[PDB]
Amino acid sequence: MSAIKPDMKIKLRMEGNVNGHHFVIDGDGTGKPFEGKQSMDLEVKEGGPLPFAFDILTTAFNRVFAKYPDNIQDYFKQSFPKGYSWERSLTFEDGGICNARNDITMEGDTFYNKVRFYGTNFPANGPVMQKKTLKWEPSTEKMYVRDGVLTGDVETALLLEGNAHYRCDFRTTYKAKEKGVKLPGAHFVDHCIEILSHDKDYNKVKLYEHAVAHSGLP
Repeated sequence: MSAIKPDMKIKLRMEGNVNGHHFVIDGDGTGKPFEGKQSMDLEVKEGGPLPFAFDILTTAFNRVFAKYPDNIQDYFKQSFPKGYSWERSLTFEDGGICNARNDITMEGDTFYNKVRFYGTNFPANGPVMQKKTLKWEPSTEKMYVRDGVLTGDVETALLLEGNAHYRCDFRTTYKAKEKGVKLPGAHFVDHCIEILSHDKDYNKVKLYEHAVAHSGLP
């Protein structure tokens, strides 16, 4: 039936640079692709303690972990075993900009993730470089096709200390490695990403995400 098992492993390395600060971060986790649920342990291996809010990274740490109903084409599960890639722009309300990419493959029971994350133009006094973020709010990703490429848009925000939000707009493009994987119709994916636990300087983080695809109806 499926290259994708009900329980899968996740292995990840991210390398990147934010405002000139270099880092390498590993991840090891598990998830339930058909339930839309994943968790992982992250550990900063180089560049810790990170001089910027860990939260900006967390959506870069795989839409295979989204619960798809039968009446929406599941591009991500159909991309396996060969896998798929994504590229994402993040634009923050104070001029901070990030570009991230993940190349996702599958070896047996495990998704492998080659993640890159680059950010620049964050103000030194802003909540990212001052580490004032608390969490991402739950969000809805709008999926559609633009110029033949599956595209997801998110308009979201980070909650900050002090009853304030910090707006970010995401655009992600998604591409199957196999030629011929059919594009889906437009739809939504509801997301909620959470840091479940952390150590003092976020050198160790446990991250969870729940995602469900839907058409806007009950």
